[PDB]
Amino acid sequence: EKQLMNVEPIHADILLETYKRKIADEGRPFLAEFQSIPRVFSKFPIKEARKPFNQNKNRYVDILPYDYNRVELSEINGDAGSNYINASYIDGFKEPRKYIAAQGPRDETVDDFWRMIWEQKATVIVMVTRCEEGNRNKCAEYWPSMEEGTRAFGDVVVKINQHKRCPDYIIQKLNIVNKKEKATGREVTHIQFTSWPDHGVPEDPHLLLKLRRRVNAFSNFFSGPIVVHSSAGVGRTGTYIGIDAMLEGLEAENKVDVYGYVVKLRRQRCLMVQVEAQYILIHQALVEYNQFGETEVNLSELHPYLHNMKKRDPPSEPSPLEAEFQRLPSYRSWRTQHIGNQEENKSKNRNSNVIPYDYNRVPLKSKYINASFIMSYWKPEVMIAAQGPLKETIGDFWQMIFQRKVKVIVMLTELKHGDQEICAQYWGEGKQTYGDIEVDLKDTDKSSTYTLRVFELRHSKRKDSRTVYQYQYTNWSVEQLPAEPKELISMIQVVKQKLPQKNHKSTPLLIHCRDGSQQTGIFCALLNLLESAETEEVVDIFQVVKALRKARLGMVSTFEQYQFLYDVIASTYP
Amino acid sequence: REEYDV
Repeated sequence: EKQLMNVEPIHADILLETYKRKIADEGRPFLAEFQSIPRVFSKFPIKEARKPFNQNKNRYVDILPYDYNRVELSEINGDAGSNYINASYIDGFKEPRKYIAAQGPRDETVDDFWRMIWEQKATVIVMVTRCEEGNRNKCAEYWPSMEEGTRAFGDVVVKINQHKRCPDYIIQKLNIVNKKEKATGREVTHIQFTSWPDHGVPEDPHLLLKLRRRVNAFSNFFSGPIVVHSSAGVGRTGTYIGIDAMLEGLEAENKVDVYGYVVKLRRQRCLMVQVEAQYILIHQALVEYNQFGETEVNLSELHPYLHNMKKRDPPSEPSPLEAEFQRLPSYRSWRTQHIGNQEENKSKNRNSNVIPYDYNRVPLKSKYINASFIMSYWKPEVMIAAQGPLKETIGDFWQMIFQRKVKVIVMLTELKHGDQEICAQYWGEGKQTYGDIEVDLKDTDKSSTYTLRVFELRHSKRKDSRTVYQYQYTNWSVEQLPAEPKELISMIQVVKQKLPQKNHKSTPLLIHCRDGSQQTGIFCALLNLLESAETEEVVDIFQVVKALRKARLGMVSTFEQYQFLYDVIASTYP
Repeated sequence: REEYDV
């Protein structure tokens, strides 16, 4: 072979830090570790992939399987070369042949692919790619559309039963059987991760840590291999295995020899983990699971988990939950926010140290307005979390709810406490007109809990008009947590039903309180935790707050609030 | 043809 290196298996603790130095100056210590691991491995003979009757069976002449671990198909008599398919056995942290790393089937290979799944008794396919990327084919669609209901490739009959469609992955529940062979059908689980770019990396490591938690959860009735394929089967797939394995390896020895495990992989299939970015990714995955761990109760076991999470037997100490809140970062000066700190703009902030990050501040097609873009459960949908308008910005405010096409506004504050103004009053009884836009409220409905106001907006661009709803919530001073939650909830429902839900930076919702973080964070949270409690019966309060804390400063910056989420999410699900 | 890694 060659002269690689000898890296020191990282121990749990120092992981966080090792990572830090390994990445200083655009991580050359990493670019080195990954640079030394050879593309292919000279020795290991690759004679069967190259054969002539198998040329068309490969997706890239660049990626061909070693001969000793190549997955084999029941040699069809006569038809020479029917034992070959582009796939390869891969070893985990122990289980030899735990996975099958395979090239995305070709339209001409689709039948040999479902043959491998039947002959290998695999009942867990993990697709980490998209059939179409950049207008080029990266993988044929080897499955029936929920419509066709059932399609049979060759002698293998595939029928889909369920089709769940989450934010990053789509989980399908199939039933396959060989009808030319009296034997009974098998339940297959197919996951497709769509938030992963070819040769690239996802957005947040937690996304990867995410589907891992969920493939480990799927049932493998035949102790068969786990099919992990992508386009060539080496890049994104190699990376996934990396994490899965190295995690076991951590949850096992509190150490991790990534370098080693990659080299070990690169010995079974060429170019596995094809990018420095994916290399650095695997580490981050470990550094973050290590750091914050697994925070994601299931609606099934919510009340149990939370109940003990809240108790601290030796009271001279905090509760486990408190532990959690403390592990939660607080990006204090996390990123650039100069825009918000200009001379004229410092008088455009109800609060000087609650300025939007330059990285997400709402442009004012550009001018300034203290409002932050917030990520929504369903990507790429986004909502604005701004501050109650200032007696002088009331004009800009409407420009924003008009330009970004807001449909519903949620005001969590009163117009003013005692004598001091907590917010201005962007609305009047008349036909208030701010700059190019003209508002005109048409209705004002007061309820024991909130108050709905229906405005009709326009410009000199008349004979059109957009109707804008505003829900103002009362029972909730910037202090006491929402008085009686059960109704805070009802609000969130009625509000939700007025916004569409069809899925152009045109954010439909807009939420605000004094600084747009104080109590606006609690809201945004609840929103996503609810939309997830519905679509997956699962809930990760920690991570949700971690992305908020990351979006604008000031949100859920107190244990009282953090814990609040837990409470409400729970009482509204027995 | 078509080289994966490019």
